[PDB]
Amino acid sequence: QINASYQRDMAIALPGMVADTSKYNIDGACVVNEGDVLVGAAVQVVQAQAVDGHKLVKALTTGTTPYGVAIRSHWQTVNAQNQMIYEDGGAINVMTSGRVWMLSKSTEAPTFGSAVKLDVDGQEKSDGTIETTWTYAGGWTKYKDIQLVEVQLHQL
Amino acid sequence: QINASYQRDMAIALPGMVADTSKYNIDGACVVNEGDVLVGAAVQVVQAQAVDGHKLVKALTTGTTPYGVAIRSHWQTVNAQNQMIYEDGGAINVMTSGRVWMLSKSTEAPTFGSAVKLDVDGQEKSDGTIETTWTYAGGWTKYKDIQLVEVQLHQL
Amino acid sequence: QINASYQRDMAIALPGMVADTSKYNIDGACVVNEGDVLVGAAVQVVQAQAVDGHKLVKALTTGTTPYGVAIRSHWQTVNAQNQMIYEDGGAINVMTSGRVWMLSKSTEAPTFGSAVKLDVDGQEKSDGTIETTWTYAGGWTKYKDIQLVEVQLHQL
Repeated sequence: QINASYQRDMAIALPGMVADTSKYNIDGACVVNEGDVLVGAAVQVVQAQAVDGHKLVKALTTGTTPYGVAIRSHWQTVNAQNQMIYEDGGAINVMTSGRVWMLSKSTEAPTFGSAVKLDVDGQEKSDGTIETTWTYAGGWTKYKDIQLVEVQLHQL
Repeated sequence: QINASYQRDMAIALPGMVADTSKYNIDGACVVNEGDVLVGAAVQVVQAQAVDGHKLVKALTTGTTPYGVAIRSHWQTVNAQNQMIYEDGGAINVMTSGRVWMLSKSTEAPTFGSAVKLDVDGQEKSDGTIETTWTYAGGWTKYKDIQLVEVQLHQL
Repeated sequence: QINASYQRDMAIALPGMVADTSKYNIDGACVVNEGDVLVGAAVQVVQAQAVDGHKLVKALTTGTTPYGVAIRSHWQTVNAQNQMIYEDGGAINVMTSGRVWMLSKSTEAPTFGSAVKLDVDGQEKSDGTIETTWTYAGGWTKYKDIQLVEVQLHQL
């Protein structure tokens, strides 16, 4: 007989994953209102409390300005529709600057250094209606028919 | 008789106090020249030495872009005018990036993410004649008839 | 006879040397492509790999946008034409933010806070063609005949 060995590769990333350990910033004094936010999508700020100091954020909508991207944690999320989400009325981890893996709806690889446009629901699309100050970072992969892209986030 | 219990709340912040421990930067190689600086007020850079490296700073005036905000210290400052000031001819801490409490002369709470306008004397004002690239953070409180506001400082 | 004693002063900086310990950031997952890079000169990114993650960099030319500045490293560099360089097909340290000493071609001191103009070969020079978003940090010295200048670099 002939003995055999096989080789397999792991995936590269998952939605909401922190790409690199390069000069990042996460805001933890945030609270969620009006529904749920998927891990890996932009969020908007509706109010910053004057004295309490907590920032009220929710899912990105039309005619607004994004503030940050939710990140992945094994303790703060809940499991719904076979995916990790931040439920209403709970603390959220929002990255304001760094490098992150974001969900994508496009079909063509982006160009390094170009501006990123979002859709009305917070997922990256090549031709969007929301203009941001974030940038592409060149990462482009796919995990079990889920499109992921790499985004560099600057502080607003 | 009926027993009684009393409760009091501490004040939130003091002028020149650092707000959050999130990605700040302090320049300590500066020196005050020809004047005094109140903690929690903007400063201007007059001349940057080519070889020595020390930077001459003073109080902000009309027709000049600010550099940073002086912060508190129990060892570097001196006590004068019922306040905590930086005397002339001494090393001074200037915070260049981060979140800082600043003295203000306004009466209406600012909107999160808007531009910051300074006055001639170096204090925040709703209607200022000096343009600035800093932003608001939402903090808005008062400590015994002193108005304070939370400012996000970006590196020059 | 009577005795004597002397005094000498060391130079301030060297090309491609980190100016100080401010908030900086380096990139070490870059590879030099088709040529060599001088230590202390700007570089440009030609391509970023989609799945592998490396970044191909080269010397700056006309009609391109700068990305960073190479820095000194006694281990990863090679000696050529009596200088320190990064040879082709190897790793390279690229400083993407912070204060750095870099080579210059100008003849007079620069103005603090002014924008940086670069030449087609990647060295700082007044009235140059390429426009960047970096600033001058107030440093002007010569080392045994080479002209150096201190630059503040922000992330793209």
